[PDB]
Amino acid sequence: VKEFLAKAKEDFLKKWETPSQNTAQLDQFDRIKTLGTGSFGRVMLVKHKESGNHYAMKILDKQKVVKLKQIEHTLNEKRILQAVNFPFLVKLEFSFKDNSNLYMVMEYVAGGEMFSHLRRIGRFSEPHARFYAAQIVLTFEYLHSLDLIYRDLKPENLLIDQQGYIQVTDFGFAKRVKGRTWTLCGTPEYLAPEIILSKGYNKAVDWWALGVLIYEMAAGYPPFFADQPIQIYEKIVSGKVRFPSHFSSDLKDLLRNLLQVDLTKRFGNLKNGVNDIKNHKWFATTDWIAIYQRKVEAPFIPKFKGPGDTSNFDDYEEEEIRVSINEKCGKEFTEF
Amino acid sequence: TTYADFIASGRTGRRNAIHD
Ligand SMILES: Nc1ncnc2c1ncn2[C@@H]1O[C@H](COP(=O)(O)OP(=O)(O)O)[C@@H](O)[C@H]1O
Ligand SMILES: [Mg+2]
Ligand SMILES: [Mg+2]
Repeated sequence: VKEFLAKAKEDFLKKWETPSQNTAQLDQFDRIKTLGTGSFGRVMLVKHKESGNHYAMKILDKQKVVKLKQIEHTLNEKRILQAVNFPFLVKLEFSFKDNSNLYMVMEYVAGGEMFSHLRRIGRFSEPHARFYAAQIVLTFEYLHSLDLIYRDLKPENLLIDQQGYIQVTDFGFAKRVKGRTWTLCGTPEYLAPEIILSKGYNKAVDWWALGVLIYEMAAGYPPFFADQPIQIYEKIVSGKVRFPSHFSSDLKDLLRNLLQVDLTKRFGNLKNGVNDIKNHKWFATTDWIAIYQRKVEAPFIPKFKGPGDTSNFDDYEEEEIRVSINEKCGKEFTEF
Repeated sequence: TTYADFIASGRTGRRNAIHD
């Protein structure tokens, strides 16, 4: 592993220092349908004219980005995305901007969000959960080795591809950082205690979030929930977790070590780093090399009927893309 | 049950981020 990661860090660094810009333009794509909306922008299914390929195009209204003070975050998202390269990471193909918007064109993952399948089916069996978990583990091992923190793990940001494997999307809150950071950002149910308590945090938060994900997948609901975010923070800070009867002994053991309020004891943040997790009982039957190579038998494979099929995504109110005649926020987004 | 309490809460749909 240390042999492989070393080569990855090199390609990453070259692109991190000298990012690509303006690799396409709006008129090369035919907008088809919205695949999803977010606190920030919308993602549409588009078709590239010259090639005929489908892509998912994320659209960001510059003015909205500014109002919400997400300038630096948007710049991180684009800079990081265009530099990373991993099997379980969504791939950025092109990126550009016009007078009103910022655009990121990625590979289209037609399998739908893990969110929809998880909520339709109820919950995933442990072997099923483990399959997904393993992919996130390797993914976090890659990201963290480059000094990156994800900060927004959740089923809504995980896509299922044609082979049944995961593709992590949305690097909205991703940040390259050595040492600690302080931004209060993420989704309430997934926030680590360090965040809520405003004490400065590191990579460790991603590991806690993995704990919430695994729990949500196996139980069918998150470990901490309520009707208002404030009530949720109280639960997370107390550290009181209750497990479903059907949860195996091994799973409960892993979880207790990931949902550990004391970041000096939290798995992933100890001396052996990612190995405490990989070597844990719950993952004993997991062949790590097999999953990285995608040679494993996917437990669930979504049904898609040809290219362009959006049947695995919910329908959304279509909204017309507006391009002002005047350039908006030119200086702020120069490097984009 | 916990499941019934979850399904009755107002947070079963797509959850949005919280920011600075
Ligand atoms: N590459 C992709 N392929 C297919 N659907 C995608 C892709 N990227 C995003 N989506 C859909 O768009 C939604 C929002 O994209 P995301 O980057 O997470 O937006 P935001 O940061 O505003 O939340 C996702 O939850 C998903 O349903
Ligand atoms: Mg998102
Ligand atoms: Mg986001």
